[PDB]
Amino acid sequence: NVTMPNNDNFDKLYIWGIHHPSTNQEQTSLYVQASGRVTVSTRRSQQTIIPNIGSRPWVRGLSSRISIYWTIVKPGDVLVINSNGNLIAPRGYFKMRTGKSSIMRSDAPI
Amino acid sequence: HRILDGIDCTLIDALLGDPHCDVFQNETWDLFVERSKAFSNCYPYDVPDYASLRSLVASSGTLEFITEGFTWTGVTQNGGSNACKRGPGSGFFSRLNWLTKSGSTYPVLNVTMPNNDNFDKLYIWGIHHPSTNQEQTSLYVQASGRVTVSTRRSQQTIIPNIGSRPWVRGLSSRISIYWTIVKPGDVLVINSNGNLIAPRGYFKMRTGKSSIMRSDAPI
Amino acid sequence: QVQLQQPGAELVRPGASVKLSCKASGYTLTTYWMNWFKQRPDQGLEWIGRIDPYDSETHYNQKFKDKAILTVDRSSSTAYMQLSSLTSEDSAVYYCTRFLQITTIIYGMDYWGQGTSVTVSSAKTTPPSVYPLAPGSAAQTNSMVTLGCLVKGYFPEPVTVTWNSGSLSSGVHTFPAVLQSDLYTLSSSVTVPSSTWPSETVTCNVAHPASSTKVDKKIVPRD
Amino acid sequence: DVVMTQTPLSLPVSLGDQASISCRSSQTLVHSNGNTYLHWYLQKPGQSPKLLIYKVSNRFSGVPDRFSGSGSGTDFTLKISRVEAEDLGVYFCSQNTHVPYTFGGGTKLEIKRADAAPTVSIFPPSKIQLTSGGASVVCFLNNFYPKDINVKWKIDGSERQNGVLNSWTDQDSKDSTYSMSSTLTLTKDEYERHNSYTCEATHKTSTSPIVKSFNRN
Ligand SMILES: *[C@@H]1O[C@H](CO)[C@@H](O[C@@H]2O[C@H](CO)[C@@H](O[C@@H]3O[C@H](CO)[C@@H](O)[C@H](O)[C@@H]3O)[C@H](O)[C@H]2NC(C)=O)[C@H](O)[C@H]1NC(C)=O
Ligand SMILES: *[C@@H]1O[C@H](CO)[C@@H](O[C@@H]2O[C@H](CO)[C@@H](O[C@@H]3O[C@H](CO)[C@@H](O)[C@H](O)[C@@H]3O)[C@H](O)[C@H]2NC(C)=O)[C@H](O)[C@H]1NC(C)=O
Ligand SMILES: *[C@@H]1O[C@H](CO)[C@@H](O[C@H]2O[C@H](CO)[C@@H](O)[C@H](O)[C@H]2NC(C)=O)[C@H](O)[C@H]1NC(C)=O
Repeated sequence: NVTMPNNDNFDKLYIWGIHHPSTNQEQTSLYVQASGRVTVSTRRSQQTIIPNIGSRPWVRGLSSRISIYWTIVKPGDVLVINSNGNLIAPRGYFKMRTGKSSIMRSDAPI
Repeated sequence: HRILDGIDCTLIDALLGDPHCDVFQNETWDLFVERSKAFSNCYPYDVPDYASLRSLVASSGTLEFITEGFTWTGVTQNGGSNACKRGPGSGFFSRLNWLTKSGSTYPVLNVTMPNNDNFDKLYIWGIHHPSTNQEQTSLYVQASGRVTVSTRRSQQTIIPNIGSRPWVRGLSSRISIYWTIVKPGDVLVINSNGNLIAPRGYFKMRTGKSSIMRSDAPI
Repeated sequence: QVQLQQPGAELVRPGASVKLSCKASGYTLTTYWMNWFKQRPDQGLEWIGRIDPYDSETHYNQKFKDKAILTVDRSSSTAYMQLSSLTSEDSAVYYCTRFLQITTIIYGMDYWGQGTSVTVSSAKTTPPSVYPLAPGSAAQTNSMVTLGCLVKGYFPEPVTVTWNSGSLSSGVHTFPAVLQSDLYTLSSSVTVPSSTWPSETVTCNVAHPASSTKVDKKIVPRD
Repeated sequence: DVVMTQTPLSLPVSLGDQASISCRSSQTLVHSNGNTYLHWYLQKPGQSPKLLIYKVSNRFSGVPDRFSGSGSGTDFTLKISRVEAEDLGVYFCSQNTHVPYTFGGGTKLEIKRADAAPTVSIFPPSKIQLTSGGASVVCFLNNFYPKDINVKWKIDGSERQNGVLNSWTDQDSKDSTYSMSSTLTLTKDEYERHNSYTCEATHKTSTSPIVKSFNRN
């Protein structure tokens, strides 16, 4: 049950995730609780993600996955991560800038 | 055009019933004018799909509520909070009915409410999210809790989330608002075992030239 | 969440003028009108005038036409009111209000400022003399104890008598001050339950900001 | 200007009872738009007014269903069906309709409580004060009920007509009581020249005038 206050004068982008063990062995093994829930929020927003145990196709060895989510923290608001397992915690924030930027798909030489 | 000055209230808080917006009960407008500094002063809530709820009420152009004879068997009705103080005492949203466990058990509620009128009905309800399992079992004896609102056409099941949020008006729990429109001849059936933030009737829906605008401009 | 902040108290020498402020917050000043009122001690609530913060279109009660000057500084949401050549009669509590125009469902003033007290006097600012009050001859420490505190000879109002820095809140009666020779006298009386007096310290903290005086008088058992 | 005429001036009601204040305007308060802009404000002592009922009969935000207004054109009335302790205050009726906006003179509501007798207490001048050359004969006859109470200073059993500061507080917001403080202030010289002060309270509740004294020695 951590907290992280936006004391800067700019928006903050927070990238986090949730784990999905393919087996209950893995579940309790990694996160002792068998259950597990992630609840990320600010004074304005609230997000609760519940992991899903189950078998997926092998992808790079694994059969478990991670779901990515995000949260933008407006100045003066506070982030509060609250969980009992499966959390794939952040390490800080990415700065957000408004401007003329974008993205393009192309295999064209530069 | 009938312009309704929202004063310090957004449309939603006037819809739900935040104490300071009760001055807007049953109002009608052509154009609702929301002010940039309108604020909520009640139980901390959040609306999944706030945009569409706001759009559709704005477009309806009416806040006329019709109180219905919902009978809540063996639960404690009319819960309040000091977050939503209504006067010198604690209170809640004028159009929502907070149900808490009775005695020492929260029974699996299963009410029904038939649309026997010749018009669509808007039903505003919610779900509670205790920040602690103490609170959970304390309020709703079941530790679990699920809300399942439906009609012959639609079906909605909401599962509460226990957890810590930032303090907002004392609280660290929240309420999520949802809605259900009941077409004539269809029936509403609320079915839950805890955390329900029951309705008190429906709001009438009108199709017309109404809308909403954000502006701090004088009228 | 909507506030109208007024300065509480002002001492003005007669003949001069006072510019009162009323910092609106919680809403957008401009969006609604403002009304200033005057309450004489007798009770009477008088309308001084109105101002439309948007344009500054003011409208005065004919009676205050040549005295009150309504203006607003949109920059800082601060409305104002100037009263020139004040006299005894101008000593009153002045209120500013959010006058919700006829286009609202209410049309009247809903939020009032805390008021400001304008004392028109040529009397000097004197610090209070804070005299502790405790029982003596025949210890009256029986079923309960009434401890006093005499705040004497200060000017102008107000002072703030508070016991034990506010902690000892549940049993005090600060009495209204009374003018006598251009000096004010007031007393406060908390009542502690016998086993709570001599044991610890009952202190009355008075404050006369008008003179930057903050006194801490510990009521000692004269007993 | 329109004149708002309220009656009663003071209204003693008892917890549970039904208060009823009346307002009367010198000319209709019906607007050209047909709206009657008559309002009711409540000023608790030591506070700023609070909207209670707007446009004759609408409850402003917060006010409970036990408050009701009504009237037409000139005569309007406020009605508290069940009076609570907090309801203690002053009620004004004002009008927007015509410029200048006018207010009523107020109707001081007052709660009726079970009769009570003061808890007289007297304190002798502090050494601190008399060093300055002055004496404080302070008596706090507080927490009584019928505001009506009669105090008297005696000094050797004989006088009170000189130098008595008297301040009664507002009715409490719970006890529904009252409190007072009487201050006899004489010179240090005069004070040392007597023993016996006597704060004598004649409050119609007890069959024996509540009297308090102390000795100069
Ligand atoms: C549920 O069923 C799936 C589907 O058949 C099972 O996934 C399979 O798991 C095996 C490991 O036991 C995977 O084997 C690996 O194949 C790769 C690719 O050729 C090879 O490099 C490794 O040596 C290994 O043999 C297999 O790929 C994978 N199949 C698919 C389609 O993803 C899964 O294990 C079942 N889980 C349970 C709990 O029953
Ligand atoms: C999970 O962590 C959060 C984040 O730190 C905890 O919330 C904090 O709870 C305290 C009460 O213990 C709040 O204190 C209050 O602060 C206000 C504002 O200054 C003050 O008026 C009150 O006197 C009180 O001290 C605190 O504000 C709140 N922090 C945040 C950022 O919202 C939470 O309690 C933790 N929960 C669990 C179960 O561990
Ligand atoms: C909101 O509007 C309704 C609609 O008129 C008011 O309710 C009465 O209204 C209908 C007829 O006028 C009835 O169908 C309703 O059931 C009836 N409801 C109640 C509780 O009496 C309702 O009171 C209005 N609310 C407000 C605050 O004005």
